[PDB]
Amino acid sequence: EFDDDLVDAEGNLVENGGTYYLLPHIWAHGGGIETAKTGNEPCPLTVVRSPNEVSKGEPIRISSQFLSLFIPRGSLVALGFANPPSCAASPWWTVVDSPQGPAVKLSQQKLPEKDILVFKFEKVSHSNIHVYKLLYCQHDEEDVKCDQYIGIHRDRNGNRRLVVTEENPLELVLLKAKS
Repeated sequence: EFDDDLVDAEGNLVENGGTYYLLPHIWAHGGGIETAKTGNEPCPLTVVRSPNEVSKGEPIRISSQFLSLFIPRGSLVALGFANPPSCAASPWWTVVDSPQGPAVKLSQQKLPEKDILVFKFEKVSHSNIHVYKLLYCQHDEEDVKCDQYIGIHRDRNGNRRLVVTEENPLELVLLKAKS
């Protein structure tokens, strides 16, 4: 096939295992990704988008299921904070079901790879800069199916929570962070 690797905001291939800021395509739609303490959580375990348009949010490690230097765009990826809240057991995002639908969270325990290698970036056509939607990939049986998008749900407190969405998937540009 043709790998068609993920490309960062500056036109360079995304490095596998590298750290990037996950910024909105549209400048006015907020900043980078952060965490917040919501519901009955004991500590910041909810993944959210910063409301500060100038904030790059946290550096996020993007890792594929492969050893490769770059990331073919049809690859499943795990996403983790380079510097997670102290209470999370690992940096990796996971998706948790809920009365309102699947939500993106951190965990207080280490999870198996099949619970964190659950994302995929999907190229957005009609764009000059490389813009991606973020898919969530649920189990199909003995495999995985990437048929749901991640979007934003603003809660009664203003947190812009990352959750599985039906409409208005979010759109990101990946900006390499200083290491």
